[PDB]
Amino acid sequence: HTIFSSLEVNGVNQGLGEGVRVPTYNGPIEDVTSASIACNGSPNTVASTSKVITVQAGTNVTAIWRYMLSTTGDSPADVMDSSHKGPTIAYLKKVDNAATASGVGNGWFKIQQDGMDSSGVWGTERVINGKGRHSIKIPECIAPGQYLLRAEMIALHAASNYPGAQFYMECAQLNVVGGTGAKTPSTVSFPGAYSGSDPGVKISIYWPPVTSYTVPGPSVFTC
Ligand SMILES: *[C@@H]1O[C@H](CO)[C@@H](O[C@@H]2O[C@H](CO)[C@@H](O)[C@H](O)[C@H]2NC(C)=O)[C@H](O)[C@H]1NC(C)=O
Ligand SMILES: [Cu+2]
Repeated sequence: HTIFSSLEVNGVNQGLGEGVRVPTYNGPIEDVTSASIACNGSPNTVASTSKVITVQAGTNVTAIWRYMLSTTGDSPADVMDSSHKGPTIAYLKKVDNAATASGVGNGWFKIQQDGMDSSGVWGTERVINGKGRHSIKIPECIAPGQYLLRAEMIALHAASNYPGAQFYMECAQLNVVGGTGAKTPSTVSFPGAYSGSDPGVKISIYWPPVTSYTVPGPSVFTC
């Protein structure tokens, strides 16, 4: 249970819910086929925002994850429970209007992923125990204009069977400036990318203990 409530650019945070469609409840979407898998949604309620953050291509943004919108601290308990072990992912979608685009369907291409490392530490354990910071790279070769950043952190403490995995995600509104458009990513669709039978969704992380993890979705897009 957590929420990506605020995003940081030029080293400064843009504010709670400013440029980020946030849910009022920190509940996960468990039906990968449901339209809410893209940018959250029913049975949760997501608020709208009319702020499009101006980011210059090539630079990092950092998604701040928080146990609740009213959360004020940054301790491991203020981000998410320690049991919520799993990967952390980020996508981008080219839209005409980041302030109103739904974000459901084709157009998503992966840009960051942090699953299990050689030591066996999950990406969530670093966001939780790293003050909720989820650093993400904005490529330089994509085209400039409006975009939708979909940060995500999945928990697998009960994904032994499907339904079981817990998908937490919130989408941010961006305006990429300076992109050289020197490459066109091969995009996927949300819903459609994840499947209940994928090795990353359906998985028993304790019986037996896992050592290699397969982050769902496509490969990372690199210029
Ligand atoms: C910008 O974001 C990228 C990822 O989008 C960060 O790169 C990761 O950094 C961690 C921490 O050292 C490494 O463990 C990963 O291997 C890196 N992945 C990639 C693909 O580079 C990068 O550190 C961020 N930089 C800033 C300044 O925020
Ligand atoms: Cu939870």
